[PDB]
Amino acid sequence: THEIASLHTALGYSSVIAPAHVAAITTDMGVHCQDLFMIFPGDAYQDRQLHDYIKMKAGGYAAGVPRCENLPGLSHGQLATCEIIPTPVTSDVAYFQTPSNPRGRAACVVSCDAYSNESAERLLYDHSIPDPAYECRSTNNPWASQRGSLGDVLYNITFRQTALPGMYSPCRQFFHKEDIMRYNRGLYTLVNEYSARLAGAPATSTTDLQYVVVNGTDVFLDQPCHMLQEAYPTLAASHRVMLDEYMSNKQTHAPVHMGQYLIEEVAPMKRLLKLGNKVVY
Amino acid sequence: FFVHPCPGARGSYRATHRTMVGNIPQPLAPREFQESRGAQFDAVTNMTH
Amino acid sequence: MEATLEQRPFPYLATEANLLTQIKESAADGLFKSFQLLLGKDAREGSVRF
Amino acid sequence: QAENAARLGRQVLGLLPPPTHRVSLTRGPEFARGVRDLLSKYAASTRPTVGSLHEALRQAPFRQPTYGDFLVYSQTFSPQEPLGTFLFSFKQEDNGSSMDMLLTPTSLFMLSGMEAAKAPQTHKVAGVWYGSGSGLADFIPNLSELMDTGEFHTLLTPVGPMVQSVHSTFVTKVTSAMKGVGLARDEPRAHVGLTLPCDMLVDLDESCPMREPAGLNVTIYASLVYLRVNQRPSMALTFFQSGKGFAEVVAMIKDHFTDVIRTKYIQLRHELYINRLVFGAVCTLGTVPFDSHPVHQSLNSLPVLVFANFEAACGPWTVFL
Amino acid sequence: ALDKSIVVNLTSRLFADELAALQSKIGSVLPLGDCHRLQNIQALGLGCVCSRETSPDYIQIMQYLSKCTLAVLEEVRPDSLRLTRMDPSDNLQIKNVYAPFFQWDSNTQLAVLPPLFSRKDSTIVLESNGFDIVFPMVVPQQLGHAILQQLLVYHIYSKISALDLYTTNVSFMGRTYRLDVDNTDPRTALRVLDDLSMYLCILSALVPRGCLRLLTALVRHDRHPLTEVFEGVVPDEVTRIDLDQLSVPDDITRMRVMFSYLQSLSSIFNLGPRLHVYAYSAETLAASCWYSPR
Amino acid sequence: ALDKSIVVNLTSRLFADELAALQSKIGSVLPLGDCHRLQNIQALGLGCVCSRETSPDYIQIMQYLSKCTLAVLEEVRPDSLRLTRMDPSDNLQIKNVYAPFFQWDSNTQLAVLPPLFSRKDSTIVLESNGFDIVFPMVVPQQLGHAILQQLLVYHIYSKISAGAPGDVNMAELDLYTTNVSFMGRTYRLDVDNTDLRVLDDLSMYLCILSALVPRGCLRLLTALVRHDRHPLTEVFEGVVPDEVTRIDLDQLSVPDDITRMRVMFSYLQSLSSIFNLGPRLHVYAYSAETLAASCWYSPR
Amino acid sequence: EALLGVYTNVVEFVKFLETALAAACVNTEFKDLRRMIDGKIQFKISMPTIAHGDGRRPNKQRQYIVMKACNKHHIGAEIELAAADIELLFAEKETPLDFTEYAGAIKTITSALQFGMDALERGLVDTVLAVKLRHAPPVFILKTLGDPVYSERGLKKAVKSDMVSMFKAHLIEHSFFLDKAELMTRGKQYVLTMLSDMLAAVCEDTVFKGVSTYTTASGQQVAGVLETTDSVMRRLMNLLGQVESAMSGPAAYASYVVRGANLVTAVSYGRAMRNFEQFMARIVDHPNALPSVEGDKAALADGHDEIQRTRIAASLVKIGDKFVAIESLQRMYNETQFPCPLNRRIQYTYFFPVGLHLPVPRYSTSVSVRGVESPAIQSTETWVVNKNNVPLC
Amino acid sequence: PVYSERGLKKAVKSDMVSMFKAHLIEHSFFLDKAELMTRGKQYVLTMLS
Repeated sequence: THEIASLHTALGYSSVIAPAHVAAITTDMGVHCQDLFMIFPGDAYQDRQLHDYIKMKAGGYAAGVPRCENLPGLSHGQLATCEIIPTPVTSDVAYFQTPSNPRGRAACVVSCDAYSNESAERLLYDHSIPDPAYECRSTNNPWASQRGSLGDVLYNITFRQTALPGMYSPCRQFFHKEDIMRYNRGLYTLVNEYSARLAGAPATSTTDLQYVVVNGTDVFLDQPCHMLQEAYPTLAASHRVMLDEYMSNKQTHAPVHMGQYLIEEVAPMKRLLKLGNKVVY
Repeated sequence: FFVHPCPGARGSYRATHRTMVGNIPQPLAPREFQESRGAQFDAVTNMTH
Repeated sequence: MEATLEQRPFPYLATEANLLTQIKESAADGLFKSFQLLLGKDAREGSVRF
Repeated sequence: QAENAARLGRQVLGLLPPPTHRVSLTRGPEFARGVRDLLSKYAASTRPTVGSLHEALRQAPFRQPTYGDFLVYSQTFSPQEPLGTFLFSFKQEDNGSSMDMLLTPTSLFMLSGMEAAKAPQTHKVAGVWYGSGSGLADFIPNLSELMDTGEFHTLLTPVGPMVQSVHSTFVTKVTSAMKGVGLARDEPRAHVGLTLPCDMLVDLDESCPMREPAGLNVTIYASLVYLRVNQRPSMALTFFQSGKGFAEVVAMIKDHFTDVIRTKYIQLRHELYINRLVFGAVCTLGTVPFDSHPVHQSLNSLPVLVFANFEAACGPWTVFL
Repeated sequence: ALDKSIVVNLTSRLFADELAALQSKIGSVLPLGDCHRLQNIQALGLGCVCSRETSPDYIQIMQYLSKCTLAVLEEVRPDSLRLTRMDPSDNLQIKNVYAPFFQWDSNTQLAVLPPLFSRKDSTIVLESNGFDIVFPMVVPQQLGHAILQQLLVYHIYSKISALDLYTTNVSFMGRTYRLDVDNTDPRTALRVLDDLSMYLCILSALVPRGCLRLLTALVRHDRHPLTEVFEGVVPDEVTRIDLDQLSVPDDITRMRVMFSYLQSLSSIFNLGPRLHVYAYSAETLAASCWYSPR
Repeated sequence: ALDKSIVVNLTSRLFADELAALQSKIGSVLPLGDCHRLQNIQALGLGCVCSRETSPDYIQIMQYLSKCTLAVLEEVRPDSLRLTRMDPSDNLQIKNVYAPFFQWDSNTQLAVLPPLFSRKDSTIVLESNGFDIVFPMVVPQQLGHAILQQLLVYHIYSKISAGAPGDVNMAELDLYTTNVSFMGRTYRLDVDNTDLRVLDDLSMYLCILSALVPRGCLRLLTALVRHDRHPLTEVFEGVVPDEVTRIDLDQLSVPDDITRMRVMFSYLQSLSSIFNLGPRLHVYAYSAETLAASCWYSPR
Repeated sequence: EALLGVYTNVVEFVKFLETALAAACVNTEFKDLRRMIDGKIQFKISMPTIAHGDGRRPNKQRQYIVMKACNKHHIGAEIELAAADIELLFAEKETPLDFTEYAGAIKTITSALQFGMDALERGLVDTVLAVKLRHAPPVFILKTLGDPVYSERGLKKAVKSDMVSMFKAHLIEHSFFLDKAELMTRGKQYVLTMLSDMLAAVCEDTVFKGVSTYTTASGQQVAGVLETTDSVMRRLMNLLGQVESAMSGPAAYASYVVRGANLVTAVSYGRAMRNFEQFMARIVDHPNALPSVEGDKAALADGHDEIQRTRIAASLVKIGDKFVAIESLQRMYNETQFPCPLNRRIQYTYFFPVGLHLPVPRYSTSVSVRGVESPAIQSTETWVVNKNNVPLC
Repeated sequence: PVYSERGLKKAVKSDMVSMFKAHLIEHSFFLDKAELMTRGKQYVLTMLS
């Protein structure tokens, strides 16, 4: 045994970490969706004559590391998850290029006063107040940010641990009421939590799927989507065309057509897209 | 959704499911949209008017 | 601060006059408040810490 | 740093198990003059000089219990404990590779659903340590069924006290101890005793004057009773303590769970189920030197006993009825 | 390491009468009530429960025996006795004396028992002090069980009568002996017989139907060694219970609870402690052993 | 400062085929009726009780199990073995070689049982001395009380088939009895189509109980009728069967019910003595890929 | 057949005092953490103000009181020893075979003893580098706060979100600055402006600033240590020199002895001072002397004037004027199949739509597409370019 | 060593496989590709080292 008393002498931030060199994207930016038959297996339909139809039409551990039986190998890195929020047909594309929330209302709590429950709740789940982002619309949808909405029915729920390993869900990061109201404090204390502590239920590392993490003796992850409370967009094109017009000419890009559109990616990392050999930074 | 009370008591939160697609109200599915769905619908099963 | 008993290992001093009359009865029936017992192996100098 | 190798040779070569007494022949009559720990009487001189009794102090018997390192889902084992609690190991299936579940005495109250009409003291206590009950029943959905047929007590292997805890938010490290008297990790030259909650203990020695002799021993016993509340299965842990030998205690425990038996067997009077006739069993946990005293303690409120010099000799369940 | 010795102070100088029987049992076993070096006489005998003016029963005496520590004599000095002490795990020298003399060997199996054949023999009285000393009686466990077998017989048949070739004789290969029953308390033997309905009637409920049918295949034409209790006659009960057609998994769960309660019948047919003997001589009657509080 | 080492000398050297079968294990459990340091081979097996010429039995092992002294192999030299004595509350290392292979678990409880299985799976026959050495069957206690459980059921229904085979269907027998479901795991034993006979005397006992035992409670119910008679035992009229309460003590004469009620309790103790367990060792820590354990002995 | 050698591996001893981390700590030898509960630190911060003749209520002076603690830690190494070794350690030593068996078994235990030292010397490195990251902000929560121009006012609702839209101005552009440092036109003067941004924005405030701790050759100044991996260090050895490669550090530690009148308050009371003699000269020996700088350095230096200097070698580079040392903490981890704690793993989220609609006055800003034009179509899919650059529906 | 020291699991093996390609397409034929580079004669020296 050997025991150390370490101390912080001066009252200045004397230890700065900086993300410098990217080495390896691991989690695929894949398309694989997440299936609530493995998150809520405790429920089913009332008639088993019909529940035995849908699971047919749609769809454990090993040495201390989680491992699904139905994939004996990947090729494109750790297979990510994808999630489902019903959204109105008349939502607006101009919301979607901007780093914002998957909710309707924005949710940056740091702007509110310290130690206020009511003054911090009025950002999230009210509607007489407009958005802090827009002002004509007061919420992008009252189907994922109404106080009782499906953005709350799905993911208010704290992580129920189970002997079977649960899988990660990124929409909990933006919907969980209690974890967001932890950031009520003044922002000097919000520095000192961001370094040493860790939030509720982040994703794994070196697995097959995106499980829940339960070890803490190895985890290193520092995700800043906890703190700043936004979600970046990447590429999409509702027809095949606008990917080609994205990579043919970037300056005279066509962002919107009658029925089709595009979102340019805005992310702290920037890659080299390589369809063929044309290169978009 | 709708809200109604018992006679002489507090209000309740009782619900229905909108069954057909047309029971989605207009500002979630405008009349130009629902018309443009039937034209996609027309060119799959190929009914000829 | 309510200054109470402490078991820290002082350099105690002892008088001449005895005290030991009626003590086994009196300390068991509240002669003085905040009394501390000693039962064999506990009767030693407490471990100092600070 | 050259003197650092001394202190790892002082406290190491001096701390070794005593070797087997093996001496070659041809020196002669020497093999008796290494034998010291058999010698038990000493020269009681005029004044006891510590330089004259040092050999009666340097010698010692060979006392060392065994530690067992565990892993914990950090929900089952509450982030604080009074460091001397009692444990189990509810093992069902080799789920991962380094996976384990433990049970405190307050938790097994919470997993059960037994009422404050049997235990009105720690019901208020454990409500802040854990959830409303369903925080722990998520790990085992079999608790509606393992309690029906009474097969629950076959899976609890008792462990004993606690020694060391290295606690995090996600993984809780628990270093327990079997066979008993384990050195702490805060302070050397300490001995971590055992503690139990006052609600769960029921003692058996207290009587009118009216005579019973003592011994070297008093043997802390554990129990379980698969009773039924709200027409639902629900266990009943109690404790037992007596230095009275194993013969009496099974006859004595029926003087304790007396009225509970007369309530239940009216229910299965009208229906027969052979899986239901089991009632509960008795464990065995270790020995305490009788003539020792439990000092009361306090928490947030909660009275908790203590026992010094507990050693932990385990034992299995035997179904009394 | 340790000392294991109990000296006993005494308040009257011994006669030549009360030296005589103590010198006979110079190495033997007697329990005592405490754990001290020095000790007064009223704990040494077993006679704080087996007195004269009372009407003692041996079940309470045996129940008393599992509590107490146990000890072996060393000397009889005229001032004062001298004993040695039995730890949980210890290697000693024991040397039997007791009167209906059996024979031991290596790997034998002992049990400390009350005096069950002669109170007049086993209890010498010290009239110089007045308080007598009662001795226990070490027996191999085959007969150590068999007397407790025979004791619980007797208290049944005395009450329903409210003969002596049957009720009070512990049989053994070589000698058939005679118990000492005239004035016993039937109530701590009532309590043991209270718990037996709490087993013997519960085992009557889940009687496996498959194990019943084997008896008609056994006693009706097939003399076996130990089945001569039935004397080649079926009882009336088995003719009445076996109306069912058998089924395998029904006699699994029946045979589990049947298997579980019979692990608990030890808790009523207990012994005291045990003495697993690893070495034995014949020409000295010396023996070494290890105690077990059990 | 105590010492313990049990060397077993031999008369004949071992063959090159036998020693490889004895290097297959290096640490196991042997009953060993000794306290000396030098010992002849006629005790380290179970052939002192369970051998070829006399028929094997199951009490006399279980009597000999709790009576005896366990020991652990350390080394097999060609001349001689080297066992290690097992102190009460000792601490050492154990591997398994046992047939069939029951996978362990750390922090479990172990009993020591006889081999009632296949003889090729059980023992190692020496031809260097013509004398068998037999190993005990080291199983955890819940599995050991379950592997006995349905085999004891399996042996009783065999004798019904030889008397009248129209009562037990073997498909109903070979499905519910030779299957062990514990730790969520399945196992499958040897059906033994050679002829079994180890567990026959329990089936000689427990079936002779089942006419004696429910006959026995009616006399005990009318025994000590008082107002001291214990209040819990009023309840157990509801448990006793309706047919049992229609038996007279008339036909069985008073000199015969003596010979019942001694023989009644005699089997009820000696069957408790073997169902209550044998000498044991608890294992606290364990790894699967090495098969090495960590034990502490618990005598009895 | 033939043996051609038994080849060995002797691990070189890494002591914590002769690394390059010692510039980022202050090392004191200590006696009993099993006894000490806490260590209290009292800050007395005065604060002057301005007398100004505007129409304003003037302000009294101020005074600040700041509390600190210590941090408990535990380190555990686990030697195994085999029993056959332990027996013949005490052997009688009478045969000519024992001197290759006794001497061949003492090398099981003295190798395992020095194994126990090297697990300990990880704990001096790991548990510092863990805790130095437990108190570690990123860059963007420092620099927007390291501008005094924003904390001149209060932290009211205007200054709050004005920072929040600058945390993202630093996140989106200036993250992964070495990855952008290749495909920019400038290059070398982008890393230098990013790093010298980081360096002087660390509010050091360094209570031991007067103490001459770590000088280089020629009496110059060391102003801290940046600690990276090796794949980043090789990028920085080319962009930046290794100008001196020489420094000077302590040859020992600083003592903590409770001799004298420290012991009296230690036993009788709880508390116990530190430099109780110096604390005595302020109160009874020469009292009421006003606090000045030149009387601090003979007392603020614990022993750190008096530890004898030595010769320590590491990497040294000019950045602005502050010398910065660069480390290589991979040898402490990549030898032993443990992860390196510098290689953190950033996660994100990615917001993403599918299956939308647009209002009545549709249009086409377009270079050229002849294809989808009609309002009868309704797109019901999207496309994402993969990590490995394959568009998936 | 930055890649392998999680243990060669199922994911880490195949993320190496997509680096047997982004190094195969780009950094192959390092003499010939470094004659049509603007920088040129430094790309060879970095590939060698």
